[PDB]
Amino acid sequence: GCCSRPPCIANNPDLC
Repeated sequence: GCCSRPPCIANNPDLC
């Protein structure tokens, strides 16, 4: 998925 916000702020491909 794609998170512009936490907790996807870490080194996770979901951080788009």
